[PDB]
Amino acid sequence: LVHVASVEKGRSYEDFQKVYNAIALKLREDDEYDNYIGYGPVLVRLAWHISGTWDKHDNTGGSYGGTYRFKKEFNDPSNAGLQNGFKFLEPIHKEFPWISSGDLFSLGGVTAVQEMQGPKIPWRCGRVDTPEDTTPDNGRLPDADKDAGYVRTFFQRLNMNDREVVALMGAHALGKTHLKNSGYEGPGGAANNVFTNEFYLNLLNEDWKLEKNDANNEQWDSKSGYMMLPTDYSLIQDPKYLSIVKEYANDQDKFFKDFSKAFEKLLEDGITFPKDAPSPFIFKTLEEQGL
Ligand code: HEM
Ligand SMILES: Cc1csc(C)[n+]1C
Repeated sequence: LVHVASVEKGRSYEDFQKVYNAIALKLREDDEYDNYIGYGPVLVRLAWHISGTWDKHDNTGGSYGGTYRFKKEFNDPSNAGLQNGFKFLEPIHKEFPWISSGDLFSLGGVTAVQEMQGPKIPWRCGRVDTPEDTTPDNGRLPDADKDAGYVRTFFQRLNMNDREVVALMGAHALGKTHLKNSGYEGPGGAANNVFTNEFYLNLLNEDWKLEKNDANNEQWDSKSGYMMLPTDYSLIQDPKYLSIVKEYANDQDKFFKDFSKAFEKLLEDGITFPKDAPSPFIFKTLEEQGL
């Protein structure tokens, strides 16, 4: 496969900035979801799960085809709970029927991070919806019950190296795990709907205790009321990953700069951009626009 980026016919920066402004205004408004966490966390988890099916060996999966819209990917056990992020974005797709599904699912993630006080993420338009038979089979998304060796081997299929993997995993400060979705339960820190380096600081400063939860799965619990997954806890058990965790814990700006670069790379894997294509757009936040 080659997947060439094609701009939605006739659309420019200001059209996309209107879809972003509409996702951000609805984030402001539906602030009660999941005990007042808001939809920001499930929207960046939707943007990474539609991108994480990519396989570098044959160019299949990835964000291009917007295939989550199909039953097979939608009903994938690893995608339980993302139906909430889909339902949120659906009125917005009726308001802007011209934007592709992959472009909308991925911009939902960019909007959520920037509106949660994260770094600016450059975003590129051009994904094209593809047929139901291009939909990737289930089982390409990662297990939580595993170690640092599995994590490194997994992220190599998306050719993400160590620093990219540690920066990307910093998004687990956001939101929480839910027992009925994944068999895990609990938050990862205090500020779980503001984007900060808190995941790293909690992983270095809490007194973590291994326990089984109500689903019979193990997780790392702390006195404070926080939890970490086995794969999260892996980042301080591996010596290469641990020097990077310490770097981000001492420097949130370096974390922002590296998360920005890696999240964009994750959203654009498997897509060729012609050089006639527009440069990546930097969207303004509501606040920047006075809205
Ligand atoms: C080895 C990698 C990863 C594994 C095994 C993993 C696993 C999980 C699991 C089990 C949950 C809880 C789901 C639930 O019960 O609702 C979760 C939540 C979440 N994940 Fe990951 N994750 C990984 C990588 C990432 C990456 C790379 C991102 C983002 C760049 C990400 C973002 C999120 C977000 C934001 C949540 C919170 C969702 C919410 O509050 O509803 N994860 N993850
Ligand atoms: C720590 C962690 C891993 S997945 C998730 C949601 N949290 C809060």
